[PDB]
Amino acid sequence: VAQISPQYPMFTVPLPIPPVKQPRLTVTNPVNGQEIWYYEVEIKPFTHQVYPDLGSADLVGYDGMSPGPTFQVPRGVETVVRFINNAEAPNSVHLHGSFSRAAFDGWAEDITEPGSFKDYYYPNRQSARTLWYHDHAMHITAENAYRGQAGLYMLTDPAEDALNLPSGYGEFDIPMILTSKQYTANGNLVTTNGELNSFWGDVIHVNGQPWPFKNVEPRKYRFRFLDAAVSRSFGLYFADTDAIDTRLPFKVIASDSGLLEHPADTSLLYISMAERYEVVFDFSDYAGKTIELRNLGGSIGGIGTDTDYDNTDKVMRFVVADDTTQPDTSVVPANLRDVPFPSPTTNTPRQFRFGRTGPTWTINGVAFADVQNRLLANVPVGTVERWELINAGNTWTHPIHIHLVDFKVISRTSGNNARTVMPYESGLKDVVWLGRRETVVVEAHYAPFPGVYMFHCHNLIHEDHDMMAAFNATVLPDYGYNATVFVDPMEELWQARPYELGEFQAQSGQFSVQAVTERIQTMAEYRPYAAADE
Ligand SMILES: *[C@@H]1O[C@H](CO)[C@@H](O[C@@H]2O[C@H](CO)[C@@H](O[C@@H]3O[C@H](CO)[C@@H](O)[C@H](O[C@H]4O[C@H](CO)[C@@H](O)[C@H](O)[C@@H]4O)[C@@H]3O)[C@H](O)[C@H]2NC(C)=O)[C@H](O)[C@H]1NC(C)=O
Ligand SMILES: *[C@@H]1O[C@H](CO)[C@@H](O[C@@H]2O[C@H](CO)[C@@H](O)[C@H](O)[C@H]2NC(C)=O)[C@H](O)[C@H]1NC(C)=O
Ligand SMILES: [Cu+2]
Ligand SMILES: [Cu+2]
Ligand SMILES: [Cu+2]
Ligand SMILES: [Cu+2]
Repeated sequence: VAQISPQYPMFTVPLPIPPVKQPRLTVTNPVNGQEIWYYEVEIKPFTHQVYPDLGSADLVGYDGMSPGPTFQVPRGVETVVRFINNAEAPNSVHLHGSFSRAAFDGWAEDITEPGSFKDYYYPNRQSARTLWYHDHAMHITAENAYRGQAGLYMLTDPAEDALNLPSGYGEFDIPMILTSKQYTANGNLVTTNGELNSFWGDVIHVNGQPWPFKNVEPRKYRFRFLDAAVSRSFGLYFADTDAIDTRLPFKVIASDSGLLEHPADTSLLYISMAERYEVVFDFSDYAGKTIELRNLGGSIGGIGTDTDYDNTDKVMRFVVADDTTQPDTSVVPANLRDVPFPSPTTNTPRQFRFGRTGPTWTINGVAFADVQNRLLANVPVGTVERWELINAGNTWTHPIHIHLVDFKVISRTSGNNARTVMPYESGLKDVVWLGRRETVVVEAHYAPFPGVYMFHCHNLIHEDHDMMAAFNATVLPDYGYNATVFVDPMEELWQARPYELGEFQAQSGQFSVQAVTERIQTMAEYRPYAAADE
């Protein structure tokens, strides 16, 4: 249907690459003698001229940019990130794809008010994967993500580096953060505030830029796709501009949780909110061509309900040179890794229905605001469970996400007989798309940390109103590991703390080297991640 946002100069601005975030300090962990990387991120308002010939857009971002800066962290290095709110609304940071302790996971009520900060302690022990960090503040997650609070966090492993996949952040390893927004006639953002169904957006962005282009060489590139949109799901394909309907083959190498067992030969990639898929595209057969990255219409080929607009079939263009300046020394091995699947279980799947209760998006008829009723599952730590995720609706779709865990997709049924499990769903994931009338069974090891964790739809409008609940990964009282201080996301020890802006700007007082060092060493003594050792 007709674009609402102003006409945009399509494919004229280069694809921006978010800069890599550098830690301020390293602190010796007195428990293990290892260095903890300490980072400071300032959440603040800024403006950005998205439309060349109109006014600016008002944004609020990590370090006053959108997307947020990219973290690049090796497995085995613990990090602490001081997320400092210097904005106008509260925040809660979640590292999506990290088995963080409950009080470092971005529990929706575990907020930082403007003029406060929270220290988040991350383990960085899981399989190499594309994580992302984004806002999770109760009721305002959609608008906080939409106005710019999302960034990438790449967990690296030299074992993955030895596969010789296309490499170098911003060279042949390219972040592809997809959003879908709407703009006013003067080039400001249309707010998601007041939307209670879905905010589709009519302007497609990659790394914060509407409809960009990139100059590429005729060789293989790693693309790290993330759907960071509020409500738009995508069916991605690549096409020569000389045959814009003919899909070109590519390989999917990784899902949310890390590498597939084998690359999946693909010409169409379904990706819904919060899904990461890493793709290798080989431009070598397309020297001197223009390859358009496009998006399936028809509400993602009858799987979704998303509105299509005039230009939401277009994502970006790749202008391919006639030859490479350096040899392509990259490869996509037929065997990528042994995926660490959980044990199969014979236990009766739990059932969760994602539907509506009057006007509210609910799980089993419950809204996250309803403290009394929102704790829908108690699961002993170390248990494997199958969850049957049911979308009985034909007029909504729900990408479902479970915190803490990686899961295997066991089965999909479609009441429209549309599809089953996709080949790129063969590995481990943490989001799965319930298309129209879809039921998906996932199987997950509820390990290794006890605590209260969220699961929800990652359509942020649904999530905000109010399609989110909690599970408690439980332990017996003789279980050690300081569990009494790490099970409760609201534990006073880990709460946000007020700061003076001068202190921050001068790196004095509680931002002195002494104060940060004492704080992180005290945190480290509690040994939050010890139960994941080996
Ligand atoms: C999510 O799961 C966690 C467990 O993984 C759970 O935390 C547990 O809460 C229980 C119950 O509150 C705690 O056990 C209590 O400990 C205190 C202090 O030592 C005791 O006073 C309590 O004794 C009561 O129960 C006794 C019966 O055995 C009675 O004799 C007595 O009258 C008391 O009423 C009780 O044992 C336990 O320490 C925690 N466990 C951990 C590891 O923190 C948490 O509550 C769950 N979250 C939610 C929201 O459900
Ligand atoms: C649980 O957390 C406590 C508190 O940080 C840890 O105890 C500290 O350990 C070091 C080394 O023995 C001492 O120097 C500190 O004084 C301790 N503080 C207190 C008051 O005990 C404890 O080691 C942690 N336990 C586990 C199992 O991780
Ligand atoms: Cu998320
Ligand atoms: Cu998450
Ligand atoms: Cu939903
Ligand atoms: Cu979440």
